[PDB]
Parts: sequence; structure tokens; C-alpha cells
Amino acid sequence: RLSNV
Amino acid sequence: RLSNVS
Amino acid sequence: MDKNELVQKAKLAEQAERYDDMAACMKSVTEQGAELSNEERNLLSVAYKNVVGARRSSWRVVSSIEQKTEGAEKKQQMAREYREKIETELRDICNDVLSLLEKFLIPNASQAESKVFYLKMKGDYYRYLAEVAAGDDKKGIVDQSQQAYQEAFEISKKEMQPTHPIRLGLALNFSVFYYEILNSPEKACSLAKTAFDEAIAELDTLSEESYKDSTLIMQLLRDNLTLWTS
Amino acid sequence: MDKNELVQKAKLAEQAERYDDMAACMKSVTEQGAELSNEERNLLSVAYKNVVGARRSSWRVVSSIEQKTEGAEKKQQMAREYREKIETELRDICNDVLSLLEKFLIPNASQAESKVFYLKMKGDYYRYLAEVAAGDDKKGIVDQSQQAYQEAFEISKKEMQPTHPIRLGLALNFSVFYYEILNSPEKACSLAKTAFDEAIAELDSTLIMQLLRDNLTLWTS
Repeated sequence: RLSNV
Repeated sequence: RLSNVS
Repeated sequence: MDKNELVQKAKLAEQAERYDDMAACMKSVTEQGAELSNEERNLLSVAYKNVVGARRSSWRVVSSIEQKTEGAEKKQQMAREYREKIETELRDICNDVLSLLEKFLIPNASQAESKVFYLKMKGDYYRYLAEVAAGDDKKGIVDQSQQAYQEAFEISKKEMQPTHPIRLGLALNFSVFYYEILNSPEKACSLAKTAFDEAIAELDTLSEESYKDSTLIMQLLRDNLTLWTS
Repeated sequence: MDKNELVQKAKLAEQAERYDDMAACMKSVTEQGAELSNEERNLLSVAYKNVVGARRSSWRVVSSIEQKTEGAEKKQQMAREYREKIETELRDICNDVLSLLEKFLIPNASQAESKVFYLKMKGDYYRYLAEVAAGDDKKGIVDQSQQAYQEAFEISKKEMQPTHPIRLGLALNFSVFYYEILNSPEKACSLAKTAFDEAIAELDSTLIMQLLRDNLTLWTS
């Protein structure tokens, strides 16, 4: 997982 | 400046 | 106490890396009843990304120590209690944002773009709640996340180019939810792939305004598409 | 409630990067009135380092903005009040520490090592308070900083090895106080050179010695 930052 | 740790 | 002053503080606070303050400012702006501008909207969402992000990361660490002290039962009890404290913070914060969404931000959204943005935010803070939810309460919260994600997805499909960074970020976060919350790696990966492929195929539409952010998100998409089907 | 319980909280908090929590735990351990272990004392000092360091950093930022908006008067006023907010927290935190030092840490210090460490802390947090003090209040507070540093300096000359990191640490800050607060680059340099001079003898620590050198190049260049 890698979600918006 | 520059004092001790972190 | 007037709107422009709040927005000024919030940026000051953003400069000072003091996000509780940035949050509180944008909260008050929101509570004044009028639809946020694009700047205000982005300040608010940046403010709470950081406020919420700190706790979720603190939870990751303390949770991880809880797992790793099985057999050291007093140590573990200690970590469990501290995790509970963090979880209480997570809850006030989520319930603040979800309450702003329900009372002001979603009712006041007149353009489709801002409805998607806010419906996706809701999916997010519902996602965060669900990560620290117990039992039957959890099941309910998970549906709530899915519903707000899904509704955002349908408006984005209708009203926004595939290269729009709000639409792309929605796709990322939805695919993440499918994977991390509903344990569907297939559903997660297909949604990720479609989002990314459709952005590529309509690269013509990527504006210079949107370029930096869309690309960042597309990276995150393809990165996640890798380590899901490794 | 319990001391072992609070020490573990503090470590957990540190792992979590939640230093308000870390500090409060170690506050409660101090307020139990017994002399802190070395472990506990480093917990305390790390905790408030971070708590205080975040405001010093924020203050710097908003203060830069207050300056750079001269002419834009309403904007400057906004920055100025916000700086004032930060200064209130900075004062709460300094008074907290200084109070723990008056009531608990300095009275209970049974060894030279720790009395010096804590008198330096006092120098430090008086320095911090001073940096956001007004008028005559500033002057008296700068003095209290001088005194705590001096006393620690005198005890360290007499009771500690010149290579000891608490003793070199004292010399760094004390010399930095001479530069930054009292504008004495001659007193700053002398002090820092003398500590480096006396440590180098009994090497037969490096980081602090390096830091002394670093600061020395800045002041004269």
C-alpha cells in the first residue's frame, strides 16, 4: 500500500 | 548555534 | 475570527508545522457555513491529513510493539493501553472531520469536482475509523467507507477526465481500501490498473496545473499494482 | 501510577514520537521525589528537548515572517500574535522544567555528574525563557542562565574528567550562550578553545569536540 500524501 | 544532541 | 484571518493563521501554522492549529483554523472557517474555496478546501484537507497521519503512524509503531511482546504480558498490556489512548485521539479526529463533511462540506458542494473530493475524504476518514473499530461497529463503518468511496467513483466516472488528480487519488485510496480493509487483492489491483491505464491512454488531457500531482498518484498506483501481484 | 510503569510509557511514547506524552510521564516520575537513574534522567532530557525544540523551531519560522512582512501591517500583526501564542507555550514548558529542577532534580543530585548535568539543563531552559522575555525580565533571566551555567562549569572543572561528555556539553552551550545571548565572541571562543584544549590531553566526546570546532569557525569567519 501507498496512498496519497 | 549547534548545541549538544539534535 | 473573520474568514480571511483564519485562513492566514492556517498558513502561518502550516509554515510553523503546527497542524492542530491549522486544523482548528480550517474547522472554524468551515463552521461559518459557506462553501469553501479551492484554497480553503486544500488547507483543511492538508491540516487534517497531518493531524490524522501522526496518530495513525503512532498507532502503527505501538501496535507493532504490542505484537512483538507476546509472552512479555505486562509489557504488552502497557503497549495495549497506550494504543487505546492513541485510538481515542483517532476517533475524536475522524468524528470531527466526518461531522464537518456531513453538516457543511458535502451539503455545500455545488460543483462535481468538490463533491468527489469531499465524498472521497469521507471514505478516507471512515476507513481510518474502521481500522480502530471493534466487532459489529466495525462492519457498519466499513460499509460506510465503501458507500462514500463508491459514490465518489460514480461521479468521477461521469464528470472528470481520467487524468484528474482528484479522480486518480480516489482510485488509489479505493483500491487501497479494497486491499487493506476488504482483503480483495484482485478487486484492488483491477481498479488500480484501470485507473492507471486510462490515465495513460488520455495523457493528452493531463493539464500543466495538474501534472505534478497526477503523476505522483500514478506512481503510487503502479507501485501498489506491483507489490500486490508480486 | 507506578514508576516502572511510567518509564515504560515514556519509552513507548518516544517510539511513537509523541513527546508531550514522553515528557509528562517523566514529569510524574520526577515528582515522586526520588533521584532519577541515568536512564530516567536521559528520558526526561530527551523528552523536553523535543517538546521545547518544536516551539523554538516554530517560533523561528513565524518570527522570520513577522519581520519579512514589515510594511504589510495587518499580516505582520497576524504573525506577531501567533508568535505570542508560541511564546506562551514556550514559557509554560520552561517554567515546568525549571520548576522540576528547583524542587526535585537539583536538590536530589547526589553525584557531581548529575548536579552538573542538571545545572546545565537549568542554564539551557533559562536561556530558552530569556530568548522570549521582555525588557527587564529578560535581563534578570539572562543572569539566571549565566549563574546556572557558571556553577555547573565550576563544579565540572573540579569534579569531572575534561573528556566527559556532560562537561564538554556544558562548554558547548555555555560558549554558545556567550555568543548568542551576551554577544561575547571573545568569551565564547576562549571558553570553547579551553575545553577542547583540556579534553585533548586525556583522550589517551569527539562529537562535542567537533561541535566546538564547528562553532569556532562560524564565530570568527
